[PDB]
Formats: sequence, C-alpha cells, structure tokens
Amino acid sequence: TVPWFPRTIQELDRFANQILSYGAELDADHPGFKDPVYRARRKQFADIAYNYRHGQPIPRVEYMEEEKKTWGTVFKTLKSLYKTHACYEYNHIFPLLEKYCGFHEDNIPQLEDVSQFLQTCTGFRLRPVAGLLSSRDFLGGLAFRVFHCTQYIRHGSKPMYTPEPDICHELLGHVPLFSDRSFAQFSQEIGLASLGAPDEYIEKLATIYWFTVEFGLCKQGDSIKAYGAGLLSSFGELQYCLSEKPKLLPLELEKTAIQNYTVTEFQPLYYVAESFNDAKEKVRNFAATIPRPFSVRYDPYTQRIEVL
Amino acid sequence: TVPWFPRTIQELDRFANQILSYGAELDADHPGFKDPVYRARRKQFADIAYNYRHGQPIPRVEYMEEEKKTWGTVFKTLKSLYKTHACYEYNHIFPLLEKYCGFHEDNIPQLEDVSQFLQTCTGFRLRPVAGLLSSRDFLGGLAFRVFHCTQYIRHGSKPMYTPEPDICHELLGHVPLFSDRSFAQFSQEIGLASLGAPDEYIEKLATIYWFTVEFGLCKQGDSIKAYGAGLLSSFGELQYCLSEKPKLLPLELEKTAIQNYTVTEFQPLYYVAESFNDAKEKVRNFAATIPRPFSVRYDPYTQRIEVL
Ligand SMILES: C[C@H](O)[C@H](O)[C@H]1CNc2nc(N)[nH]c(=O)c2N1
Ligand SMILES: C[C@H](O)[C@H](O)[C@H]1CNc2nc(N)[nH]c(=O)c2N1
Ligand SMILES: CCCC[C@H](N)C(=O)O
Ligand SMILES: CCCC[C@H](N)C(=O)O
Ligand SMILES: [Fe+2]
Ligand SMILES: [Fe+2]
Repeated sequence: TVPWFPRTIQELDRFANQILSYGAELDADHPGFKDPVYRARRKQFADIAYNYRHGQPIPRVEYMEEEKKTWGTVFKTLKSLYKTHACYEYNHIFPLLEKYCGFHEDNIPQLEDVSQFLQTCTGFRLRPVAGLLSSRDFLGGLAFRVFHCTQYIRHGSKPMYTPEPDICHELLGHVPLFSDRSFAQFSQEIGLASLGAPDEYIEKLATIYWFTVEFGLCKQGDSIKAYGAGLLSSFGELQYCLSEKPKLLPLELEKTAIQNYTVTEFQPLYYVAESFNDAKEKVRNFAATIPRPFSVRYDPYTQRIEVL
Repeated sequence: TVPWFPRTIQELDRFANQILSYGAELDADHPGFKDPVYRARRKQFADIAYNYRHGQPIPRVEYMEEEKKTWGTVFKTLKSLYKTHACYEYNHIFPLLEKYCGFHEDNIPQLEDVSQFLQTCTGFRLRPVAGLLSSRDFLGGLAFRVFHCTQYIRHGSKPMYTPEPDICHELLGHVPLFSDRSFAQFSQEIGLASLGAPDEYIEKLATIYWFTVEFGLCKQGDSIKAYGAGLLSSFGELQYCLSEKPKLLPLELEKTAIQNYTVTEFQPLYYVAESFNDAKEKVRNFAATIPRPFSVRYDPYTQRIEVL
C-alpha cells in the first residue's frame, strides 16, 4: 500500500516536528552535545521551529558571542578553501550570496532574509526545523521547493566538523546550489519522485543523495572539486576529501546506492563524478525509475500535488 | 521596434497608475459621474490604488450605506438571473465563492480576501487600480496571473448597468472564471502572447476579448447562455442579451475581430460560440498567431518573464 505524503505546502507541517539525529549524543569525540548550555540553546531554537507554521515569517534570532565566533571561524576558513577546493558552480554563486544575502564572516544570516533571497532566485523557501528530519520528509519537502533548514549552530569546541546539519551546513552547504535554477529544478524533481514511494527506494535514493549532493566529488577539467554540501560546510572534511587519505571511486549508482557510509566521522570513501552535470543527470535518471502505482504533478500556482 | 513590457511582477507597478475611461463623464444617460459625492468617493479609492505597491496586502475599506444597497440590489437580482441566463461553468463556481469567499447580498467582499481565495484556486491575485487600464496593460497583467481590479462601486442611481468596470463587474463578472483552473490558464496564455506585441495585434485581441470574455454568448445544449463578464455583472444587459432585441451571429474571429462595438450602451450585436470551450480554443489559437521577433516563457517560481 502507498504511504501518506503531503499534497499541499500546508501539509508539510504535519511532520515538521519529527526530529532525529545521527546518534552522537554519547560520542566521546563530540562532547559538545553533553554541554548543558549548548542543550539549552538547542531547546530555544527547537521551540521556535515547533511553534512555526506554514507561510509565517521566520523569527529573527540574536546569537551569542560564542556562536558568532564559530560562524566567523567556519566562514573565513571555508571561504579561503573554496578558492581551490570548491566546484566552479559553487564559487560562481557564493559571491552573489555575499553581496545580496549578507553572507559575511561578521554576520550570521537570518533565515527570513535567506528565504526571501532564495525565493527570488528559484522560488525555494526555508522552513525552520528543530533538527535532522527523516530522508522521506526532507526529500518530500523538496517537491514543493521547500528546504527544511536548521537555525542553531555547531558547538564552538569543534567548528571544523559536526555530524548534525547545523546552520553552517544548511547555509554554506545547501543554500548556494538551491539558488541555482538548474540545481533547484533538479532538487524538486527527485523530491517529486520520492512522494509516497516504498521505503526501500527512499533509503536507496537517500544513499545516492548522500554520495552526491552531500559528499560528492567531481572532475573539473583535469582536477577534482567538491560539490557535496557536507564537504562545503566542514573545513575539516573539505581538506581531507581532496587529500591522500580517503579512497576514491568512479560514480556508479548500482554500487554507490548499496555502498555503506558514516554519519559521525569523515567519509572513508568518496565517489567522483565525470562532472557536476553528469552527477545531476545520473541521480535524476535513477529517481525516475522509482516505481509507484501513480504519477505526480506539481502545480506551482496553487502549490498542490496532482495524483495521476 | 518592440514596445516595453514588464518582465517581473514588481514591474507591473510601472503602469498601475495609468487610468482611462470609456468617456461617459458627459453622458446625459450616465449622470452618476457628475455627482460630486460620487467623485469624492472615486478619489478615495484611487488614492489607495495609487499608494499600493506589489506584494502589499490590499487595504480593507468601509463602504457607505448607498454603496452597500447597490451591491445587494445588483447581487440579489443577478443571482436570480444566473439560474436561467448564466453558462454551466459559471453557475457551478458561484456557489463556492458564496461559501468560501463571502459572496453575499449583505456583504461586499474585501479584495484582500478575494485575492487570497483566488490564489489558492489558481494562483491568480488581485492588484487594486484606480480604474480602467489600457488593454495592453490589463492583458499584460494576465501573463503573471494578476488581475488589476477596481475597488469602487457604480452609482446607486443605475445599478442595472454602468460603462465602467466597477467592483460589481470585477467580482461578479471576472473573479468567478478566474477561479477556474482551465480559464485561468487560458487567461495567462493570451496575456503571455500580448507582451510586447505590436498595437495593431493588441487592439485586435482586445476586440476579440470584448466579444468573448466580456460580452460573449455560447450554446449549451439547445439553449444559449451568457459567459461574458460584462453581461454577468449587468442585470440590465443580462436580460437583454437573451431577448429578441439584440442581433446574434456565429462566432467567427475574422469577422468578430474587425467588428465594431459600444462601450457606453448595451451591445447591439453578440457573437454566439458553439460552446464555452470552443470560444476559449478559438481565442487561444488566434493569440498564438500574434507575430513578434521573440518568444516568451514565464517562470512561476520566480514570477519572471524569459525572453527567447
Ligand atoms: C535526504 C538526505 O537524508 C539529507 O541528508 C537530509 C536529511 N534530513 C535533513 N534535515 C534537516 N533539517 N536538514 C538537512 O539538511 C537534512 N538533510
Ligand atoms: C482587455 C480588455 O480591454 C478588458 O476590457 C480590460 C480593460 N481594462 C480593464 N481595467 C481594469 N481596471 N479592470 C478590467 O476589468 C479591465 N478590462
Ligand atoms: C549531513 C550534515 C553534515 C555536516 C558536516 N559534517 C559539517 O560539519 O558541516
Ligand atoms: C467593461 C465593463 C462592463 C460593465 C457592465 N456594463 C456592467 O454594468 O457591469
Ligand atoms: Fe545536508
Ligand atoms: Fe471586464
């Protein structure tokens, strides 16, 4: 039987409060989670996301000094690395975010402003959430060009890497490409294909998504660049992904989709795509093979799903 | 050379304040215009439209007793006539407007609520204007699914008919069909085809629009119904259009487009379409023949026109 899936933008609110994690709360390598002050902050951001409702303007927040320092450190360090580590597409968009969206080392962008910016770029919009959502829900959101974005920031003790999708990851890793017309359309396409699909196909898509959109590498001329949002938000893993430590393999969905991966440490293996465009094509083609007893059509004027 | 045309929703504001009229200010048959109290009211509604800007919420207004009585008289009388005079499509939608949009004889709908309603139905939205806009501008608006709507009401001395497109005409005549998916798409299509087109094609389209969308009649089974917004808002002309007085001719664009028409009195002649659907098809086909040194594509996610 077919699982329930949202058919309207307002319906996405149904699962908005269903949060998960990568299970690092007890990780001795990630002590930031045990920090009572840190937890108290997460609680504050969670409440905002819990009381939020579709359409509403995203509440502006006043970050603490620690959080501001973390952002600046992450920002300035990554900006330096992007010059030689990030793919062409990313580097061409980043300047625009800095000039028209307030992306600076001494300023944490407010989600409301980023959402307004994305809307004018590609119609994508932000939806604040307490934390990590399931792959089915997150992907479902993409169908309506909605990016469920966190608002809290990683613990200041380890800005180089965090397992969780904090604001740094959402803004520096995902937002840039969501502002691109082609990538935006690509994102919505796979999201549309996931609606009401069997979980065995959802998890498979999630794995493919992980090895491409999240931690993917691609050839650019005779060099290798990073385009995965998880690499682009971690100055620690960004250095590593192009070093001699990790293992590299050609991107092949049949193998990639069944490949194992870590969610609390640097990836031991990465898949290299012939090009950033070939990656999108490959993932798009697989998404179209996801079987289901029906077809879907999205009407942007009413923002509703049509089941055919 | 190609005339300027809006490429974004915000750009529509450029001509928003350019108002016209059907030149009845000196008509001895329409003395309501000379009424100083009436003029003072028009001035009030005009200022609201003049200070309005894209995106902004449409200001709510408090109508006077006279205006409320006029609406009730127009509403109750037309509702009675629709049962036997209005096309099937219209009568099927009207009930919904009454139940979900506040269309009642003892209540003049606020444009903000109507706009919100239309948006959920087909994505169409209202844009308050001081009065009659040129055909080029009005049609241009349709390209972005924007209906420039008046907010003032006809003079209470003659509720049966008015040359101007008052709120009664906008709400009772146009809104109903704009809430229909198929008609909405039809409207946007012709609007898209008008952008930057030579005026000789614009005026020709306007004439066709006048004899169909505004004062068109269509066969429904073995009977004849009215679907034109101008007939549906005038209980005076609604009675007349199906009487023995007017002259009827089969809808034929080649002749219709070059046919003369009045803008201050009941139409002496009407064109009958084989069906409400055939009318849409005919007008859509003609619109597609409008020549121009370029093609246009509308992106609903960014609400911008793409010149190809
Ligand atoms: C689809 C894939 O699982 C991806 O990693 C999703 C999972 N859930 C998420 N949840 C939130 N709030 N933010 C994200 O960026 C993601 N990433
Ligand atoms: C396109 C055709 O000219 C049509 O009659 C337009 C003209 N201008 C208009 N202007 C306003 N404000 N409202 C209308 O309904 C119309 N109708
Ligand atoms: C899926 C979230 C990945 C987050 C990434 N490890 C970072 O530190 O930004
Ligand atoms: C084009 C406006 C037509 C208005 C119509 N004559 C009416 O009285 O409602
Ligand atoms: Fe991510
Ligand atoms: Fe009209």
